[PDB]
Amino acid sequence: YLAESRKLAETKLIELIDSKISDDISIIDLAQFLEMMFASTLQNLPYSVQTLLIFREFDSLTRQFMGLLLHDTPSTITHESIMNFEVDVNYLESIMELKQCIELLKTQGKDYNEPEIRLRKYSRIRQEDAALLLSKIQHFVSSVEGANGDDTSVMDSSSIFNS
Repeated sequence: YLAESRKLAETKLIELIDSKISDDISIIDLAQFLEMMFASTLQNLPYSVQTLLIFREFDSLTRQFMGLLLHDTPSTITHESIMNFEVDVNYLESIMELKQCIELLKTQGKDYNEPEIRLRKYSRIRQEDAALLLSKIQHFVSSVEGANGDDTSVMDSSSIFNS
């Protein structure tokens, strides 16, 4: 029964601290929230299963930050904003498979191969991060400072190659 409470303990703390910090430098502050919660407090005990919660929570924060960058990206992408996603997701690649969401999207993705290679060549995350790279996020990266175009090479192959 104590094992059941330990499993449910790591479970409810996993979803708790997971969705707690679920809501650049703010993700680096979330990586500093990954410092204070995981890499300082939880690192003392778990060089184990926080190593599993490097997958079960933190690559589930690359799955969760994946789908956060893959739901529908309104205006958080540009030549600086998605370059700040390199300060978020390629900074999540600072440690070994989390180079996903800043790949093939960080440079104001609004091209045919930026959308279609945001689907087929922005991998290690889910492939919903093309419509949230060049369909919402190139009418929205085109709506962002450092615009690159609301193309149908962007929006059509981003809403088509992904979906």
